[PDB]
Amino acid sequence: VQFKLVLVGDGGTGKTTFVKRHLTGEFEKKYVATLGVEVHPLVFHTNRGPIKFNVWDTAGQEKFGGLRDGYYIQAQCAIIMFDVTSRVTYKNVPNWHRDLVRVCENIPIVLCGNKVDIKDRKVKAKSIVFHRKKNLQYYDISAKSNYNFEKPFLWLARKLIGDPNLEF
Amino acid sequence: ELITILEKTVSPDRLELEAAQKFLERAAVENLPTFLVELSRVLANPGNSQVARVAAGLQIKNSLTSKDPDIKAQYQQRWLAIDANARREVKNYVLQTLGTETYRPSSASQCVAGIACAEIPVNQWPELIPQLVANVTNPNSTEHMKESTLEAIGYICQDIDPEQLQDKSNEILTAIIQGMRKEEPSNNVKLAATNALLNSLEFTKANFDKESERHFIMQVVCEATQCPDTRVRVAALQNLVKIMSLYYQYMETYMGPALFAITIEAMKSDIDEVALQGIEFWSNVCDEEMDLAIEASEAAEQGRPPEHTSKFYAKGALQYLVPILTQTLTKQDENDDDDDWNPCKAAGVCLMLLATCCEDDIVPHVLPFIKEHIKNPDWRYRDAAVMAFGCILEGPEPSQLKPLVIQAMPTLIELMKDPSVVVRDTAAWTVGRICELLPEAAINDVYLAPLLQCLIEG
Ligand SMILES: Nc1nc2c(ncn2[C@@H]2O[C@H](COP(=O)(O)OP(=O)(O)NP(=O)(O)O)[C@@H](O)[C@H]2O)c(=O)[nH]1
Ligand SMILES: [Mg+2]
Repeated sequence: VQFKLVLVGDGGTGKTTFVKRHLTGEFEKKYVATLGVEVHPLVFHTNRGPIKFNVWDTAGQEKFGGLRDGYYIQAQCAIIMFDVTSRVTYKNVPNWHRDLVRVCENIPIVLCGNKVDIKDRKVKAKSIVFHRKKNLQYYDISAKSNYNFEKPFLWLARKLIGDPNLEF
Repeated sequence: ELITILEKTVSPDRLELEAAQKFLERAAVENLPTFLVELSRVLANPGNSQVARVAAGLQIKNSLTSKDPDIKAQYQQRWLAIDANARREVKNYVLQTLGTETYRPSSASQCVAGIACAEIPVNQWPELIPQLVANVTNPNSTEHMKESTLEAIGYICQDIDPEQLQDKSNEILTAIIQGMRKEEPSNNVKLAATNALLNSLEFTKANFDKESERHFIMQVVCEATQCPDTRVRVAALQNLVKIMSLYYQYMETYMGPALFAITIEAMKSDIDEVALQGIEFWSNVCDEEMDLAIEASEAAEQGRPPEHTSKFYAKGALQYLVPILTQTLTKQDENDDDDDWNPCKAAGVCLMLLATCCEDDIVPHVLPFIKEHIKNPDWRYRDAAVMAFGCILEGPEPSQLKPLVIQAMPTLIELMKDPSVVVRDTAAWTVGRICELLPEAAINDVYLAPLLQCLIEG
């Protein structure tokens, strides 16, 4: 049981770091922009057997987009990432969402606010309202502190499998 | 071998994707006209796999636009510089694919919009809008034909500078309503049309200024909120939310004789996605009215309030919203998680927005429910009681907010040892919020302090 998951969001929001953390458990301190896309399978053990997410970690930098949109073909779910320490990354969220729905019909999409470990958040909870507008699931997240780091995948898994009782 | 490389775009091997990407970029540089004509042919052939058709469509679309306004301007120029006959070829194949894709979001629609944004402002595809309008209204048009072009129409309106397409807004709006109207048999078509309207709301600003047309748009939207299909209802409710945000000042004539009952009904729906929007409608009204209040807060001055006319819809619906919201705080399953974004969670957020929006009138409306269920044997109601209490601690002046000390506190402390973990966590949440408000009601030196101290351990 596997699903194509496309990870999108502005450059530097921590998409790659987030994936590596789940992959190796290591925290990437450097910022090395992703070129086009990097595909990594993530396996989660659940009370209903292992579930595999083929994560298409896309580039947030306009110049390194590669196929960009083309990576969404046959995606079955997605995670939209923005940086809680950067207001502009939350502002671009609607654009990432639009790109996703113009290619993917009715896939489960989770919105993630990353870097909540950082002292002062530039994008505070009260300002985050896009999920209410489009009925999306939202999560404060931190690839560094692992705060809620499995939540996005748990919600998607429950959504794809059709079992609200699925546990990791 | 173009189809072969387009087929590789879905492969997980970076080596395959890079090879495909390098091949596509080169072909574009080598001979853009032939590349786009061939890509459009792959797109048009219903014999091609979905991967091949979508990939071809996105290649074409990404040659005509960019998130970068300068790159986009250059791409649009690059296209316009292409041999007009070749472009006619791409345009023909693209339009001809509308209605031939067996998958829902179609890729030809994006191409149509990409080319439209470049050619319309220079007036070069005069046959576009008329053809699309006819595709929607033709009685013999298939459902796929209708969906495809409605998507395209919406994308065009969402993407071109308004100014360049106003000369045909009325004709565009007419097609969109036709696709939205009750008599339309397909829910997929109604959905595509309702989505097209939503993507086109900002583009229809001019039309919203025409009373007659404004009435017709609200007409079809409200009706769509009554469509049996859940997806159409949700999309229609989303239109009302967006309309309230973009056209707040025209809502008087519709609020009361229509919007109120529709949104109230949606909030009570057992279909979660529907209740969510019914709730968002009012949470959104609070956000808009809170602005009209920060705007109006201009005893700094420069004339009268800009164009502010907060009609305080929230204040007026408060008596009806609360009992619905507090009841919604009761909808929690044994498998629901504290932070799932569901009606229960949305109601809490809406309550708090009403709390700061109508800083006082809430207390009187919420207290009854708190007192009736703060000890209810059912944890859902018990939890709802505690949560509601905490949703009114932000707004009401601490003076009135002292009904936490006397009665609340003792029980709020006990509830933290409740058999139910949900109840416990919410109790803690509420108690924590009380610590933030206490200093506001500083009343009692060396008593406000020790309390905070003891409380802190909890
Ligand atoms: N403090 C903090 N830093 C984080 C967190 N997650 C990511 N970072 C940092 O943010 C920077 C960028 O992360 P990266 O994974 O490269 O982001 P990206 O979203 O993949 N960028 P791109 O789209 O260009 O490929 C790195 O310095 C990384 O260590 C987090 O939760 N907290
Ligand atoms: Mg990176």
